Amino acid sequence: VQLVESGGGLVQPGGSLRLSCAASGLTVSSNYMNWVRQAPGKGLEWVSVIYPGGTTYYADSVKGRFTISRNTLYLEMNSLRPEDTAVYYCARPIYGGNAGMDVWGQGTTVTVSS
Amino acid sequence: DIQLTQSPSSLSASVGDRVTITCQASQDISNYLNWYQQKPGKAPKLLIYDASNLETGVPSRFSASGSGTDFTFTISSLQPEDIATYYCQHYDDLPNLPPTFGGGTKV
Amino acid sequence: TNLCPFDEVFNATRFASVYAWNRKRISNCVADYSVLYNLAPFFTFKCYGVSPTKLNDLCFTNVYADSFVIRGDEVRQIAPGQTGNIADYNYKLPDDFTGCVIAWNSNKLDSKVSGNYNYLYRLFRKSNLKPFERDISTEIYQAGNKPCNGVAGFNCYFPLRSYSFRPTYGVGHQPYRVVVLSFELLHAPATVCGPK
Repeated sequence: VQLVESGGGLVQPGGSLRLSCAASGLTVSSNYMNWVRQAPGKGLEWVSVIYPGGTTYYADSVKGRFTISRNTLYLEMNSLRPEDTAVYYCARPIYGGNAGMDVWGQGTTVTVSS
Repeated sequence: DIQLTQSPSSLSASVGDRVTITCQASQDISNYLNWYQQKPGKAPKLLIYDASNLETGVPSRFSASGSGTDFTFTISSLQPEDIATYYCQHYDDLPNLPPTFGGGTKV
Repeated sequence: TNLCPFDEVFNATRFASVYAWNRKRISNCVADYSVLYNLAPFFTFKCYGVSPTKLNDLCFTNVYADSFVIRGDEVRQIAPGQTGNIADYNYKLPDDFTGCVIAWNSNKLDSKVSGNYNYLYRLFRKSNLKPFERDISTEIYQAGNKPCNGVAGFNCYFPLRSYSFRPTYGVGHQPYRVVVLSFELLHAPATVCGPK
């Protein structure tokens, strides 16, 4: 198994951005894809998850502003706030009792400059 | 929702002495416990997935077993190569309780 | 002389699991719909469409009854307009509904010292559940492009998993028993409604 990610960089606030977590070798159609972000020098957070069927659950901070699209995984932005940066991770967390589920991406970057 | 607190994070000790970490729960969780061992600059990898049971593929040098709402994890001896940071995790996505991560301890 | 056997549904030693729930038709009755509230202490009693007083007055043809066992916190998922794990792959409730839901605790009867591993539930599926169908067959579930071999290894799963109960858990995870009533639109002459 292997995961691949791409996209991310300079962007201005108030303008959307698109993250392409294009998966390879993993069936994105039926898997519990998950998004988690790691702030610089802070604790990890949870963002959103998807079921094999059409279903989306969102965290408290990102209120109705993130969108996740299901052989690739996509994420989109909307009026990106100043308090948003740092690395993002595509996760396939462990579900059930079997071992070997967890696979994670390498990393990305985002910054609001001018 | 559930709020998680941990033992003092800044723990450093000589080799051969057990190191103990405690994870506490706020809204009565039940054995929904993972221990994501992590290293600087790399993504975390699962180490303990369901309470007492250990992930297969690593030599049995870590002591972890518990239940209820307060959990303890112990290292019998810390080799220099095994220095890392360890987190606490409650896995779920049900509407009642969302998943959360702990503060994290650096060993 | 002929009353619906509500005692048979309410008093049964063994209850069906969530993924294989029972359905029982009811016809040709005069039945006390008001006996429930004083029958036994019931922790929850919630119904839709019709107020409690109009059940014995309005007169129906057929009655549908279902029953199963779920843990404490997931009672709220059995309602129109709600989504989740059970609501999507185990028991789907249609948009319109004229029935009632009754859920009561049964912690003492079933959970012994060793535990109850008989109950099951389904966790993995390929697509959502259509309203009002029932499934029992279980088989291998694949998550990879390669076709699944006989051995389920590293890409093939066992879709079913069970519960575990002890007397000393908290309030939220204690077992509960749920009974759902339903009603149906009619064109044949009615047969089941209140006594006088």
